[PDB]
This record gives sequence, C-alpha cells and structure tokens, in this order.
Amino acid sequence: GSSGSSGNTAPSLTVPECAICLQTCVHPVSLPCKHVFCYLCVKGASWLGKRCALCRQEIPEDFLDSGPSSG
Ligand SMILES: [Zn+2]
Ligand SMILES: [Zn+2]
Repeated sequence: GSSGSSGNTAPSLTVPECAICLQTCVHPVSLPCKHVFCYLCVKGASWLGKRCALCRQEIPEDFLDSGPSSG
C-alpha cells in the first residue's frame, strides 16, 4: 500500500542550510518545531542528543524510528 512519504511539496528544487554544522543540509528533515536540519545532525550530532539545536524541541523516538523492522 502507501508507506513512505516525506516532505516533497516544495516551491523550489534545492537543498536548505543547516543550523548545527553550518553547511549545506545533506538531509533536510522537517522537524515538528518548524525547522530543518541534517537527518544525521538530528539523529545524533556531536553536541546534540535527540533534541533540536535551534529551539531544542524534544524529538519523539518515533520521528526517526517509525514502523516495524519488516513491513
Ligand atoms: Zn548539519
Ligand atoms: Zn527546532
């Protein structure tokens, strides 16, 4: 069925910047706090632990870990 939908609806076709490493966001992830960061910088950065860097909005484990191992 329908499984796997990410923020596609975009006014342009480019990659935004990051507010954690200060460089092109390799993986722009729309956080529940209305922000964008590298899927890696959010999953676990050097100075980050399951929490935004701009607003520090607690991120739910489900955010990254969604759905059972096997579908
Ligand atoms: Zn980053
Ligand atoms: Zn935030």
